[PDB]
Amino acid sequence: GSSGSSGTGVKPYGCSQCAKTFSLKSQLIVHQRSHTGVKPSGPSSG
Ligand SMILES: [Zn+2]
Repeated sequence: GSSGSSGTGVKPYGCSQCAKTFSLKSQLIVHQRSHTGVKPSGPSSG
């Protein structure tokens, strides 16, 4: 089996793009700078 839904608790600093949260703002402020910029392979003649 797998444990879960055991007691509520939602950190104040959480990311929307993903389901990853953090306790320290510094961690988020920096993390947020991950869902932007570098893009995955796309155009061949680009
Ligand atoms: Zn994120």
